[PDB]
Order: sequence, then C-alpha cells, then structure tokens
Amino acid sequence: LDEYSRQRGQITAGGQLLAYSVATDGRFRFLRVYPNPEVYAPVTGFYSLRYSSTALERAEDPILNGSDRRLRGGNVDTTINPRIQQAGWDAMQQGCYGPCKGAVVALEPSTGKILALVSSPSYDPNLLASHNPEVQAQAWQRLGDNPASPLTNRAISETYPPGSTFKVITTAAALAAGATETEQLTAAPTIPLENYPCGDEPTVSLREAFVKSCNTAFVQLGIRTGADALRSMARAFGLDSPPRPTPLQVAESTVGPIPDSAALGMTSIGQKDVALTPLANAEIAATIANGGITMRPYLVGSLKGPDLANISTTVGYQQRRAVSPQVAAKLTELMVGAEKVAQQKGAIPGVQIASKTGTAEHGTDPRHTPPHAWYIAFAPAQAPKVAVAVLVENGADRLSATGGALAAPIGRAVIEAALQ
Repeated sequence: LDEYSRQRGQITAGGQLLAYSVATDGRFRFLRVYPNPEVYAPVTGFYSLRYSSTALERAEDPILNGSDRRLRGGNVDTTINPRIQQAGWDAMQQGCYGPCKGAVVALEPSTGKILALVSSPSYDPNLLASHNPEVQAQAWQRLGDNPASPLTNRAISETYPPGSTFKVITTAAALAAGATETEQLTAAPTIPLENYPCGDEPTVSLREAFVKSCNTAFVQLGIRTGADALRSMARAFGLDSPPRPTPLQVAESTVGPIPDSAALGMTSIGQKDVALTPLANAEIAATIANGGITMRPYLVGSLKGPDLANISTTVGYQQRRAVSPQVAAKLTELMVGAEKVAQQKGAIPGVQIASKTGTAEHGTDPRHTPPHAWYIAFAPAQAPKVAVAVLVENGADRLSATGGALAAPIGRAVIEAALQ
C-alpha cells in the first residue's frame, strides 16, 4: 500500500525505458509497465504485488524504491544496447525454423559491459505487475507449469556442457605448455570417443584439428597435456571460482573432478562434468578478444537520482589475466580459421569474425538426445568490439561440419547489430 504510493524509478537501456511506473487510479497507485516485455525480462525481471521481485527489480530495489542511503525513486541505467538485445531476441525467435530455446550473451571485451542478455523462451512481466490478484495467480501457475521454464534466465542461472567450444581451453592449456601448431594429432574416427575421420590422413596439425570436427585429436591433446594444466587453465578462465554479482547472480561454472585419463579425454572435449553458463562461455571469447585479460562483466552502467543527478558510475576492472598476449593471438588466429571454414550464412562484408562452433551432448542418454548447438565468437577479430555466446538447446544438426551450425547465424546477426 505504502510502497505503491511513491513512483518507483526507471530501468533504462540506451535512453530507452525498460521499466517504469505510471500513476493510476489503483488502490496501489503506481502500475509497473514493461514496454518491450519478453525481450527484456532477463534484465528487468518482474516487480509483483503477490510474488515480489526478480533480476534488476530485485537487485536495485533500494535505488528504484528511493530508500537507498545515497538518495520519486532513483533510476537504473543498464549497459544493454537495445539494438543488440533486440537482434539477439529476434534471431532466437526465427533461428530454429521458429523459436529457439537457449541463450544469447553479448559482451564488450575491453570494458566488460553486458551488451545483451537474452533468454528464450521468455515471459511478459506485465502479467505479474497486474493489480488483479487472479491475473497474477493464473500467470504464475501457467509459467511454473510450462516445461520450457520461461522464468529461467538461461544466460546466467543455468549451466550446460560446453562440448566443442571447450577445445578453446584445451588449446590454450596446450599452447601455454609449449605445444606447437604443427604438432601431429590423430585423425581416426574413434580413439580408445568419436568424432561428431578428421581428414584423409592418419594425423593432422593442431590448426587443422581446431578448424574441423576432430574430437579424437583433442582427446589426445588433452591427455598429452595432462590434468594439472587443464584444471589450471580452466581456473585461469574463471571456471570453478564463484562468480561476482553483475549485480545479478551468475551460476558457478565448473570443470569437474577429472578422476582418470578417460575422464581427462572426455573433459578435453567439453563433456564429462564440464558445465558452463552462456555468460561464462562469452567471457572466454571476450578474454581472448581482449589479449588474454578477463574484464569483470557488469550490467549496470550508472545509478541516478530522481533529478537524474549521478549517484554512482560503475568502474571497469581487470579481473585476471587468463593467458599471455601471445597465446591469445594464437587462439585468435585459430578462431579466425574456424570461422573461415564454416558456411558463411550471415557473413558481414569486410568484417572478420573469430569463432568456435560446435555441439555438446547432454542428459542421462547423451548418445540419443539431440546435442546442444554452441557458437562463441568475437569481432572484428583484429580489434574486437564485441564477444558473443549463443546456446541453442537441442539445436545440433546431423549435416553440417560441426553440427552446431544453427547457432552461428544467430551469433553473426548479434555481431552485425553490435558493429552498426
């Protein structure tokens, strides 16, 4: 009653409103409005009479409700670029011959700004902001009963096997330990794991292995490098360390225990117990993009008073160096190569993309369930302004070179929108 008699502040992105409150005739005076609701639900969350709040409505509640000591409520200016967020959303609604389930994350590699945070399917927070008790309850019930779980922010709260994309870490680990790009790895269809034969020869170079679908090559490389170095590289890239708030909580990514050489073989190709959020996979891309330095991801650019006087501006900071500049340059070359080999649906004229596309088996029967499709990338490869990760749940195809090809045009449309 009291809370709703004051005008809750706004959540914005790029001068656009993501959430605001309007003075109405309701017993509770102010109605929360979400003008592009499904698109921005992972960022705004909801603010509900009956069901409380989520995401930024919850995380910035003191600022928005006016009670924050630093302080009409205050406003929250996000780092979201609306043109990028919209392109991610649109591509995810069209990219699976219809709507995809999964996530898109876009990061600015030099700063750590979160440029897009997309989850699909999504939901309309206006349903929960309704002042009708019954409209709220019915919506809560329908969302909770939906097997696709539209309430889940898949970008940050859910982890998935990274599969093929984890070869970026396996490679970093090997290169840091003195492996060369001409070093020979097996091209056999099976290794005592299967390829999704790597080539017409018994062995290929590391480069050629990286650009193609050669699980067996990477099993061997991972095993050759060993568990000590693989774990240590995974940690360098943020895995198995509790992530910092964005201010939204991010689920912890992990490499798993790795009990034996068999598990090491499996881990090296992003299976076994390796599990990453889409944000963590985008951070890996952004780290490589940024010459080996991981910047801390953040979603709130600044906080403002009711008068739009600035209360706080987020400082960007260097979390950690994951790899030397030299190793980051080598990974970049390899990823430019992997993008070049791919069929060029959604290619941007005059823009060089560095990427890694692939699949990840999952579930209690990974050999029969459709694997996930992943695309992680950054661009322009030689002076990067954007890093992306695309996860399409069960999106792997049985025809493309990598099996992950459906995720790639989604990633490219996001990059296109970022560079415009």
